[PDB]
Amino acid sequence: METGSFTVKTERRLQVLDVTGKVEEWLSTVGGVNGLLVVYVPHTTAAVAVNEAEPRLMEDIVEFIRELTKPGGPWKHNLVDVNAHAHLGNTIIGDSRVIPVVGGRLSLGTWQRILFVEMDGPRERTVNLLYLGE
Amino acid sequence: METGSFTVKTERRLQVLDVTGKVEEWLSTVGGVNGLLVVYVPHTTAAVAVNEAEPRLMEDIVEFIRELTKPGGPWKHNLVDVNAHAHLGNTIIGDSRVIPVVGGRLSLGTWQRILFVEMDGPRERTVNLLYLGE
Amino acid sequence: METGSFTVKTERRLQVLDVTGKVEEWLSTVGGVNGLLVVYVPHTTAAVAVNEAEPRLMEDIVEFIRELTKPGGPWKHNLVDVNAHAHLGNTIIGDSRVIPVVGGRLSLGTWQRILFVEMDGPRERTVNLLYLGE
Repeated sequence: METGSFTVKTERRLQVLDVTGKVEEWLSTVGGVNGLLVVYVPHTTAAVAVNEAEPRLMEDIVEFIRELTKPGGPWKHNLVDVNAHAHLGNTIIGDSRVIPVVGGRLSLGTWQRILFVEMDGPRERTVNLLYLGE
Repeated sequence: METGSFTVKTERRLQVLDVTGKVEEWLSTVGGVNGLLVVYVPHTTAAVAVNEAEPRLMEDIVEFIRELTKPGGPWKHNLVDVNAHAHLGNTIIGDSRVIPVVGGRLSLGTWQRILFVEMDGPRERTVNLLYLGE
Repeated sequence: METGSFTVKTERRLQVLDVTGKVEEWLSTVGGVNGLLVVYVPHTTAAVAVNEAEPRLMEDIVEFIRELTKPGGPWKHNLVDVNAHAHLGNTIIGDSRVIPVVGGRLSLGTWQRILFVEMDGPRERTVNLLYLGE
């Protein structure tokens, strides 16, 4: 298997970023033909999702997250830190995605993209990558 | 590895369908004994989950989704299209699931089933399948 | 591949438990160096997530879940059983996680931990484990 990573500099507290490009980069630096790619982040207050990188939708995702997780809301973790909402967002969005690579083609749908979801920015974040296959 | 897919015709805007049968089908057409199966959909407005295929629960799942994602709600993606809620549902449900295959047995729990979650139907949808192992 | 499991005795209806220790245990009983570990639960009313095992945060996670899934709320599954909320929580948290093992190191972030999320306790639950690699 092959293994790699790249950084993602986020600019806002909540922000969705399309990192598909960097993933494919690494992936071609590996030249995998048939196998699985695992995209994952080692952060508990950031997540990764797969969906459409349409600007307005990306705004909606942040607002959707803000609504459900309540940044600054009545969370007991507030006694300890101020990012409770980010941890909560991470738990129902997820921190890793498995993506098949078939015949050299990263198996994403026509409108699917790899989105880094920052919930405690601005920070210099990391995305780790693992390729398992031929 | 082996690779396959099947279509799923959805009938309603929001609908949960049990597609366990078709997955096992393909899986036996492959005869995998020990390995991993990846069930994933290339759609950004549909998802896949694993849970109980009880009729009333399946209704509840749609209502749960409707409540959190607000179809037709105040989403900026509305300027572009009318399925913002579906994209949102997809992000916290997920578009792929990894399921171990051990000793020829698809490793699902007694009450676990593979559910296709349509949020922008009626459409002719696709489920892709990947088997990696011996 | 290697395969294993361990039980998790939950004490409350909703409860988050850090089971990282037991996973690493098994993992060393296997001595994997490079590969993937799949942590998954065969339950439809329990889930697994990866995040920080801070006590107050863990309380917040349960309250967050309680808020979104409404235990005892107006769910049609209520005609059949009383755990509708748990099924709902399971669908947007997930029942399996893939974790890379690189150079003998379980690839979790500094503050990431494997959390069992019980939503229909108290019960004697199971976590299944699969290691695929060298």
